[PDB]
Amino acid sequence: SQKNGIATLLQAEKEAHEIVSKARKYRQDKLKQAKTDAAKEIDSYKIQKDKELKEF
Amino acid sequence: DLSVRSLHDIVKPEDFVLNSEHLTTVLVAVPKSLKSDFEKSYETLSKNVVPASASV
Amino acid sequence: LTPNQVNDELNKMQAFIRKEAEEKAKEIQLKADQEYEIEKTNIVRNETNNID
Repeated sequence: SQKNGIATLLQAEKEAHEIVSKARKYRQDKLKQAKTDAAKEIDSYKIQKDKELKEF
Repeated sequence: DLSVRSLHDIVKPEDFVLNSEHLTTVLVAVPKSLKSDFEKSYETLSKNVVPASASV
Repeated sequence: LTPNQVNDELNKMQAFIRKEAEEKAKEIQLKADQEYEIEKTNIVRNETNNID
């Protein structure tokens, strides 16, 4: 019967949904990493500007 | 049994148990005449309606 | 049962089923990541403007 039909679909679609959830989690992690890198770059720019003011 | 309003008449499995998001994998019909006509209707629905699968 | 071929459902329930979510997963992992990078760049630009 459907022991290898809808039953195998219940694993194929399960893996597809797991991949969707993993992609969402990876997107969130990439968002966090990009925010951290942007904050580090902004801090570096602020430090460079402060160093320029101190040099002046 | 035909046009039965008692859902208990149908077993819990093979009744959209753990239904997938993109595939309900369940349908109920009560065709007239012999079961061969039902199979032909299932054969008619076996293409362009749902990927091939079996149900009781 | 019903009139149909034998063992012909080895890929009809997979290729047109799992891809319907795999394509969405790939599109999310691409577009959301790109939008997050753009938003991080904009936030960095605003913070750099304040620092400036």
